[PDB]
Amino acid sequence: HLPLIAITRNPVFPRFIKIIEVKNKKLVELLRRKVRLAQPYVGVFLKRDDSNESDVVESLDEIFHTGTFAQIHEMQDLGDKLRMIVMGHRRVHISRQLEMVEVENVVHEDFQVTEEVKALTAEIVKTIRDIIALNPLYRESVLQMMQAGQRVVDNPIYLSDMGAALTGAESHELQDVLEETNIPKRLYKALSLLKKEFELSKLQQRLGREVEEKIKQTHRKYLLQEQLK
Amino acid sequence: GAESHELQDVLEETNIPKRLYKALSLLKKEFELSKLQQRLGREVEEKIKQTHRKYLLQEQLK
Amino acid sequence: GAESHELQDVLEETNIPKRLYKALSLLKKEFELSKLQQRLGREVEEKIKQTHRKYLLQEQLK
Amino acid sequence: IIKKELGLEKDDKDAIEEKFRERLKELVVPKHVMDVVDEELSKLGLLDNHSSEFNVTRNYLD
Repeated sequence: HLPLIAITRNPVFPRFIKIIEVKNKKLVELLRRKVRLAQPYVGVFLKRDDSNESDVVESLDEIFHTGTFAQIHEMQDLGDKLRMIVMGHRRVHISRQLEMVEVENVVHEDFQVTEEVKALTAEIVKTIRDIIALNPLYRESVLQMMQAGQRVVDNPIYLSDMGAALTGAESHELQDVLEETNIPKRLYKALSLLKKEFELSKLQQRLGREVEEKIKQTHRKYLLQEQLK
Repeated sequence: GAESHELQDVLEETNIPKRLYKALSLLKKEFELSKLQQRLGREVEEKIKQTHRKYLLQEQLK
Repeated sequence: GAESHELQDVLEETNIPKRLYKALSLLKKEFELSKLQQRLGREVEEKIKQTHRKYLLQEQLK
Repeated sequence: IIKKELGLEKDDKDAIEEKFRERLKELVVPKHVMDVVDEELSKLGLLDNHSSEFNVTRNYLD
């Protein structure tokens, strides 16, 4: 029974640490009000296309129905007066946000043949490795700490959500992954996003190296005219 | 990448030729599985590449 | 890279140490030639970068 | 380079050289003027676009 939190272009990927700093201070009073609660909590969501600050307060339909309830960890306000640490703990999909009623309906349908499925997971991490090998985004220490071979992958769905989170795909693509219910479908969508970003980065780096080669060839052509000199 | 069960199965055989044959069969099976996964990934990446290069140009503009 | 005449002179030599020493001398002479070849271009580079550094200090003060 | 991937350049297949060559292509023209035009076009190609010499050459050719 809490008002929608102004996301303000802060997509909080599941189980991934994020920080939200909204200019509006009303959220500061909202947070202070829930300090007294022995179980402080906050619900993150995702805004729809054509983000509008006014529409959020005036209309509650702009934010998608899917959401992520999380537990407040600490309040800092080092630089700004509003700075909340948000993570992903409980994923939910509201039947009708306008009408709150929430059902922790976490669909994790899996086959009983848990032998060949992990192979695909392996492929996933391989691509992820390649990405961090060619487009370093985050420290590999998370990779070393979290290894599939250690059997510590208790919830592979969260690991796939990590893999999709590291992707540079738009918020709409992650929304379209979330709406997918079948596990293979969401996995394949995330892998397609991984291939997409891989192609983007490969084209970018190919172009950059070609440009540097062209510049050095221009300098060497200056040298070859220095041969006339 | 064979599972530990396959490793134990290979270790079971006593005669050298039989264990070698089983290891070769395991290698062929794993290679076939890897090739199938690679072909599926190639299919997926070509399907994504079916997206007109206009999107690449728009991202370059951005 | 010695001329054909130098190779002919080397082959003319029958004593092994004579031909070995002649080949070594020819090798070092040819390497001196090639070193001059490449050093002249490296000096092109050296002069260009020295001029760039001088004009870079001029740019700093300017 | 992004322009090369997608940009205004490389469109309409229009060049000053070719434009002037086609403009005169329909004119019954002598040869001395032809060689003068060839020299002017060679200079224009040599001359950089931003140079005032280039603008004077372009005006004379026009």
